[PDB]
Amino acid sequence: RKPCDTMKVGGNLDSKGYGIATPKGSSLGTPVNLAVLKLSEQGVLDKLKNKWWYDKGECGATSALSLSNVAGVFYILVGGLGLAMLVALIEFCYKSRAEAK
Amino acid sequence: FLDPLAYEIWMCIVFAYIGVSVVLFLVSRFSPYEWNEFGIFNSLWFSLGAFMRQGCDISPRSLSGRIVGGVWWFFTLIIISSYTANLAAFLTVERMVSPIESAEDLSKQTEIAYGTLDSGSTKEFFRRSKIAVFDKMWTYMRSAEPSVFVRTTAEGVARVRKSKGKYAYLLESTMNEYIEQRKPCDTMKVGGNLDSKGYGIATPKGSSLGTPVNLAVLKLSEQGVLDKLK
Amino acid sequence: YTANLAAFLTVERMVSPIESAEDLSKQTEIAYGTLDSGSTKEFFRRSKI
Amino acid sequence: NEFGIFNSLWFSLGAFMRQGCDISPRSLSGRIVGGVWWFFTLIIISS
Amino acid sequence: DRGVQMLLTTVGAFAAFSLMTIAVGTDYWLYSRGVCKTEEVMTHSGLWRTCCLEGNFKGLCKQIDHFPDTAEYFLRAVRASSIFPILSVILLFMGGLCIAASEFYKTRHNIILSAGIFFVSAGLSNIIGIIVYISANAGSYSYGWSFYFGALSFIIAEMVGVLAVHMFIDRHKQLRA
Amino acid sequence: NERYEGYCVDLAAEIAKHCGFKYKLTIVGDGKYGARDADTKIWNGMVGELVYGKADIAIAPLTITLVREEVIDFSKPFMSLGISIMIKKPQKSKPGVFS
Ligand SMILES: O=c1[nH]c2cc(C(F)(F)F)c(N3CCOCC3)cc2n(CP(=O)(O)O)c1=O
Ligand SMILES: CCCCCCCC/C=C\CCCCCCCC(=O)OC[C@H](O)CO
Ligand SMILES: CCCCCCCC/C=C\CCCCCCCC(=O)OC[C@H](O)CO
Ligand SMILES: CCCCCCCCCCCCCCCC(=O)O
Ligand SMILES: CCCCCCCCCCCCCCCC(=O)O
Repeated sequence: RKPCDTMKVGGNLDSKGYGIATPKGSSLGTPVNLAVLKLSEQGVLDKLKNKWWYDKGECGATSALSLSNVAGVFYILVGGLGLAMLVALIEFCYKSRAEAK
Repeated sequence: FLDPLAYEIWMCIVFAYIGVSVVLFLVSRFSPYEWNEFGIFNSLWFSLGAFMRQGCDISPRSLSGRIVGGVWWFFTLIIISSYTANLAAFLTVERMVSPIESAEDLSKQTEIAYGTLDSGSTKEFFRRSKIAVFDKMWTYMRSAEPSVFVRTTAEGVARVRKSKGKYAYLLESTMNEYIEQRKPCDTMKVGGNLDSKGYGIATPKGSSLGTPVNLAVLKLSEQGVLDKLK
Repeated sequence: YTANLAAFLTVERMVSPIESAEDLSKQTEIAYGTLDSGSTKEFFRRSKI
Repeated sequence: NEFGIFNSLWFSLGAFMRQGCDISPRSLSGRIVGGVWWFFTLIIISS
Repeated sequence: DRGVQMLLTTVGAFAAFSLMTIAVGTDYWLYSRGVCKTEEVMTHSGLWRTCCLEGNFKGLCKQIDHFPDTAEYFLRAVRASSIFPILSVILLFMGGLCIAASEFYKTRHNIILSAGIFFVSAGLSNIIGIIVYISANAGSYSYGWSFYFGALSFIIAEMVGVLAVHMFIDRHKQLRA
Repeated sequence: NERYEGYCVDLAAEIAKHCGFKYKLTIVGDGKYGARDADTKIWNGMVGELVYGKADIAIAPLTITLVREEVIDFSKPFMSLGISIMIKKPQKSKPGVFS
């Protein structure tokens, strides 16, 4: 969920479960138990987990030195090349004007 | 030996080399008022040797040529220092990377084989799955030569240990964890569980032992006996 | 300059993030806590590990 | 001033120790050789 | 020799201009696993349009959003507006005009020097553009033929600038001789 | 029924379809899960709704504990879980232009 700034890192510490409760002597208990096992085998539970945790999720799912690390030196280099060209041209214009008109 | 710097740095080093050589040549030779041993070929040689921290044999004498030379010298110093430093870091601390860390990863790539036991719940889970990733895994494995399927868990571990990193074996988590901690510790378990299953205590179709053993197992779990025993 | 850059990159390369629980027990830079009162709190309190 | 065998050996040795040159090649072939040896030297000494 | 050189510089100028214009236009700069419209699938991130390939709805193209420290904002601006690739294209065009106008007004030889300066400046703009592009991307993938067209444009621009300055030098050598 | 949505909603729908019986989802008034007050021995929350016949089934994320398994019947777990650590994302730092 947004802003997607957290992360689950370590596997589970303990192990528990969630279940479908029912009254201590309700006839629904056995059929619901078998329904849960049938769903678990059929993968419906896994699909529902995916759908409600990931499909509705608001997000998706080297050691070398990167150009970002040395970008400033490139900027400086090209800046200096530009400055050099400018200085050359200024001197050349000045010399052209310098000749007795 | 190129690993200390990214491919982009090498590419931009080559671009900057050509740029510097050309600008040095231009700025040294264009003015008719100068007419410098700095033709295009000599400019390229100057730049190359400046980068490799070798001699000069000529140095620009004008202001503009000197600006170009100075910035190229600064650039060279930083880039070479950075190369040496990063190589030192690489050779000091070795960081081995696991090629796969998830099921979808095994699905997406194809460089490393993987397969389940010949017949079992491990096979069926894939044989009869409607989930994107497991469907893809089934499509791959159904036709994999040679047979990605082994005859026994012992065979599976032996095969994964034989192949350098080509084969990955899918098995139950508990057996995997057991194997991992044993000698020669050649293998590891990656990612999470693909599905969920449980181990339990059986009991005959009807008896008074079941009801109390359920309470016993929950009590053991809650107290922390089972975690400590595991 | 070169030696300090190497030190920078080597240190940054040997930085291991958190990977397990006992890794929280060993260190003290990353504080950790649970809910005010609930099952996890009790789990820790009565913990025999 | 020109690359005989002895001067060739001296140039190479000095290039390896990063100890600058009294003379460097002027031809295309000499410059190819020099440049490649400079690359080799840079990588090996850094390593 | 001479006579060939003018044709060669003209051809080179046209080749560099065409390559750079195509590169700015097309969208095969980066092959990445992004999202086509708004799962993962391979894309065609260009300077402007990230577009979907090898998917259920390949061929769908969407405008890249370059935004959600001052350096980050300024880099995002400079990369969103491909100012440096565009400036490269404009300078190459002006250099082409200078070369074309060389045939007329031949008397004045400082128009061809202008051509040389424009081509070299085009190369420098191209380098800065590549650096900002890559840097902005950095804040598996691959580079497509558009990127390499930009690179080749840079190389040819720098060669053509060298040739332009060479012929300017020859012209003043003849004039003084 | 149509007013609600969630993992438990879909689970309840599927369970009903397997067993074949209509149902009416109803939230717990108190807003708790389950607890036996030591003095009164009262069950609040959905465990209350189960023990005192106020409901017929709970399809919530209800933990399978011992104090709870005694007074009600739990199906085999439909979702296994545990305690886990959550930390800020790595947040890879962009190197400065002049780093
Ligand atoms: O049976 C129980 N099942 C629970 C199921 C969940 C959830 F995972 F959200 F579904 C939660 N969440 C934990 C965070 O605060 C409330 C929501 C609490 C539960 N509690 C209370 P506990 O005492 O803290 O375990 C129970 O008792
Ligand atoms: C006589 C001939 C003269 C030759 C002249 C050419 C030599 C240029 C050399 C190096 C320039 C290095 C430029 C350094 C710029 C760094 C500025 C900087 O970034 O400082 C602010 C910082 O980012 C805040 O965090
Ligand atoms: C002016 C005349 C000068 C003459 C020229 C002198 C030589 C230049 C120096 C070094 C060449 C280095 C060549 C680098 C070769 C790179 C090989 C490479 O890149 O292959 C790796 C592969 O891409 C990974 O998958
Ligand atoms: C003075 C300028 C020349 C310096 C020598 C640079 C030569 C290396 C260029 C190699 C290109 C990049 C390829 C290696 C990166 C990779 O594939 O991993
Ligand atoms: C002065 C030396 C010139 C350098 C020669 C470079 C030769 C090797 C180039 C390799 C390019 C590999 C392409 C990378 C593919 C990609 O990820 O886009």
